[PDB]
Parts: sequence; structure tokens; C-alpha cells
Amino acid sequence: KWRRPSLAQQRARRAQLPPAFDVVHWNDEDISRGHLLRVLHRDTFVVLDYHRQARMLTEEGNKAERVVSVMLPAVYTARFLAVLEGRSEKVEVHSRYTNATFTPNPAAPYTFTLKCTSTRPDETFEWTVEFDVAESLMLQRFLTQALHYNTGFAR
Amino acid sequence: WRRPSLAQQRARRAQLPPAFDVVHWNDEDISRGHLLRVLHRDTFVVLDYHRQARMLTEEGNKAERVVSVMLPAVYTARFLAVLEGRSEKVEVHSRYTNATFTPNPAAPYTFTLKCTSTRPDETFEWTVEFDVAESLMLQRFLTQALHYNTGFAR
Amino acid sequence: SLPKFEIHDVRDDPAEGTMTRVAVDGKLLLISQYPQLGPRKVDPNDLSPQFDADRRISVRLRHVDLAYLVGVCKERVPRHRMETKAYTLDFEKSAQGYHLHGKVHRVASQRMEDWSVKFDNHFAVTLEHFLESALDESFGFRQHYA
Amino acid sequence: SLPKFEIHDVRDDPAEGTMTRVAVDGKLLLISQYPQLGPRKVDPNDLSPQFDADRRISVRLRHVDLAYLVGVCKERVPRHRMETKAYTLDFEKSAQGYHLHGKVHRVASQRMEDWSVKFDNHFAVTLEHFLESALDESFGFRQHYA
Repeated sequence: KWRRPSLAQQRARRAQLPPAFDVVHWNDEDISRGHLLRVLHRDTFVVLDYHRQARMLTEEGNKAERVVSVMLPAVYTARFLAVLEGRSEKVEVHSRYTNATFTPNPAAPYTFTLKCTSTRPDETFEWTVEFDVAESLMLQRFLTQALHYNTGFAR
Repeated sequence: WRRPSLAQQRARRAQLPPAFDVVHWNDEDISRGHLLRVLHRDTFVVLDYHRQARMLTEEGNKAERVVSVMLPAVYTARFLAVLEGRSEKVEVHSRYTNATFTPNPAAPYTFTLKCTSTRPDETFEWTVEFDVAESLMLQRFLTQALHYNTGFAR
Repeated sequence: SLPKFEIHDVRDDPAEGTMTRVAVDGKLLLISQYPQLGPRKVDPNDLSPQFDADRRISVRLRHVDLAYLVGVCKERVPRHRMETKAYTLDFEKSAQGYHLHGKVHRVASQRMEDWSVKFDNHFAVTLEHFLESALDESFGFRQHYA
Repeated sequence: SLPKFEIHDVRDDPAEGTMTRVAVDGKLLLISQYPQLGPRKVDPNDLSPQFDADRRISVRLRHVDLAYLVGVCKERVPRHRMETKAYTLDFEKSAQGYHLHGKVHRVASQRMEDWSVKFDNHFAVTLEHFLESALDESFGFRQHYA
């Protein structure tokens, strides 16, 4: 009948924060090429938070720093799912801040690629996130849950 | 809108055991009509087999329960194995039931539940065919039963 | 408010515009469609409705029909035909998505008419996910355990 | 208590018996196994444990490993190898079910040993359902929306 301090604390954290999963691509060998994409669900939007690796994993401080955040309206969920499920060969997202595509990666079955060119007041930042077999499956289940909940099936 | 009957209806669906019905009425020949209710109650999957009591045209209860088979949680994966094609058969053996659940070779993705029920010693033999839709409902139902029984909704 | 998705297809020639709704109430799928009412709206101040409820189509399916529709999505069966006094409909998977068609009648208008609606591309994915979700939530586990 | 399933494999020869547990804590799968302790228990009065928690194996996987295991179930990959400071384990799909095997150490011991556990027949179905459920619930939607 223990008393768990942290266990109680992280329980509430997980519950309050947005449902999400992380696509981690660290690279201490070369910090400039390491990145983190956190995929979350907040206020009916699927949010893609792209981060660059800050410092090597072998040191204090936050290992990542958020560089750009793309918010995808609910209508894009089914279009991304269509690519993950093999019905569509591509989905394009166009905004005055984002121009991105999500497509299958020829290199291996069941793998996909997110390529994006972001812009802000005139600044521009190009980034790519590869999804291997596991990461793609994670995105397909995540989007499946987001569509299920956003549709109202858990009310 | 104030919807009292509708509110009472949802209170009933929430309170009663999660379930679905396999309905095989036969007004043409009442003796061939039947209803199998598949439910989840207290960790068990329960099979309530009913005979048709009256034509759907007359008044009163259309079904009368004849036998109820309570299946321990362990049978869930065994029935799922048959539905999913990994197993060719599951046999349920107890003091009061001797039953088999197998794929029906006459149509893909359909299955047959055949049972001989005994009681302290009267006996009663019954069979319920699950067509493609009923089979799929059974598979989704057992999938949900296993999910909730395992603790995933706590 | 029931779980649902809607396809808004507003046209220039209103004669061909429709709003199609697919909703579920427990075990029962409600598929409805509203013909466009008038030209495409433009003025944000215009609070009139874009579609016509008085001329809507509204069909209700049984729990087993929801399971047959999922079976067509999973390709366990090529198609499913449903017949009631109110309608005669076939649901089949096409190369581009799904096709629901047959004879129905609009509200308060006893008079049958040919009708067809397709759910293609991303709309096919939307329909697939909605039907699978609906079937899984149709037994009452979530509410019972809550 | 975490969602989990257990396989109690009690044998006449204690040496071969085990209790295997698969649990999940949010994103993290916890796989444990306890060696049988002594002969099969026959006296309901005996309060000694049938298995030995003090000689258990206990491994923790990463969120991405859970996704890889589902991918093996779905046949998108034939094998997933996991290497950490604590263990080296392969998970693969066999004709009868699934096989998880490699090098691990028991509790309070740095002495590595060869270990193998299989989930065959209805236990392969139990494992597949558990992994798909765990991956779906791993994002936090249910707890967030509640």
C-alpha cells in the first residue's frame, strides 16, 4: 500500500497535457542534424511541433528547442490517413506559413516522409521528418484515435 | 429539447450489460425462430439462447429464454482465435454444457455455434449460425470485452 | 449530439448541391441528405439555411446493417442490400470508394425516387473510420464502465 | 493497477514452470517472468507463493518498441531487435505465434542468461490484442478527454 510521489505527479501531467507521441531523431555525433517532432492533439487540431537538438544527450539542459509549430485543422486527418493506409500517394498542406507534403518513402514499404518549408515575418525554414515502420504505425493509430475522439465517440 | 424517454433509454443502455442480439425470428414457423443475446457481465461473456414465443405481429414478449451459458474470461481469446482464422475450433466443456464453435465451410467469414445443454437430467440441443455480419459483430464485441476486462479503460 | 460526419457539396447550379450526413445513435446508423436551397451563399449576414430540411432524405439502418457495411469495407462481402418499406439500397465498395444507391423517398413525400451517393478518396477513409468506430462503440462498453 | 495479462504455466517439474506477465504503463511495456517455486500447489491452505518473485526477470521497453511489436504482429517487419544496457531481445512472428528471446538478467543480479518465451495459439491472440490495445491507449486520449 505504498506512497508513490512521482507516480502520482506524472499521472496528472499525462492527463492534463495534450495526447501526443514523439518522433525522436537525436544525433550527438552531429547535434546540427538531430531533431525531435512531437505530434499532438489540441483543440480539434493535430499539431506538429518541430525541434532541433539543443545539446548532446550527455549534458544538462533541455536537449531540444522548438523551432516551428504547424497546426493542421481537423479536415486534414482523413487525408493523412489516406496516405498511411495506401489509398492516396500524397497529401499537401498549404498556408501562408506552411507548405508541406506527406508521402510514402520509396526506400521501404510502410515508411513515409514529411517535407515542409515554413515561413514567417521574411523568414524561411525547411525541414524533413522521416517516419520508419514503427513511427508511421504510431502516426496512423494516433490519427485514428484523434478522429475517433474528435468525432464525438467518447462523449 | 427535454427528451425523457430518450434519457431513460440511455440510462438503461448504460446500466445493463454491454450486449448485441443475433435475431433469427420465424413467424412462418415459430418453432424454428430464435434469439441469441451475447452479453458481458461480471468478467463473463454470457450466451442467452431464447426460443421464439410468438409471431412478431401479435402482442407480448417475442422471446422466451431457454438456456444461459456463462463463459469464463479465458474462453474470449479462444473464440477470437477461431474468428480470426488461427484456430479451427473451440470446445466448451462443463457439467451443464458441451458446445463447439467452428467456421462454417459454406460461406467465408461465417461460423457455427452448436451446443448440447443438460440440466439436473433433461437435455436441449441448439445451434446458432453467425453470418458474415453477426460473426463480425461477435469479433468486435469480444475484442471490446477483452480490452475492458484487461483494464484499458480504468 | 450524436457522433457524425458531414459532406458539404455546395454548387453554382443549386440543383446539384447537397449536404450528406452520416450519424449514429447507439446501434443505429442514420444516413441523411439535404438538397441545396438556393444559390451558394456569400453574404455572412445571410442567416438563411444553405440546405433544405423540408426536402431531406433520411434513412435508418439496423445494428446488423452497420456490421454488414463494415464487412463491405473489409471486403468480407462484395455488397449489402437492405430493404424496408421505406427504401431499397445497395452498398458496395468501388475502385475509388463506396457507393450507396437505390430508391428512397424524401420526408413527408410518399413517392420513391432513384438516389445515389458516393464516398470517395479521403471521404472513403472518413466513412471507413466512422463505421468501424460506430460498430465498436455500439455495444455500450464505454458508458457501462463509466 | 496496470492493464496486463498473465500466463500461468505450472508444471509437474518446477524447473520448467513460469508465470509470465505483460503489462503496460502508458507508453511503456513491462514484460516480467517468475520461475515456478516448488511442486504444483495442492493444498488451498498453503500460503506460500506458486512462483518466485525474488528470482524474476523484468524488462522495460520504449514507446517505439511497442509500435515495432505491433508492426511484427501485422507482418510489416519480420523481427524487431532491442538492445539496451539491460538486455538484448528479439521479437518475431512464428508459425504458431510469437517468440521473444535473448539475453536478460534476473532481479538483483548482473549475471546475464539466455531466455526465451513463446505466445502460441490463443495466447498469441491474447498478445496481439494486448499490444494493439496498449498502443492505441498509449497516447493519453481517454484520460485527457475524461
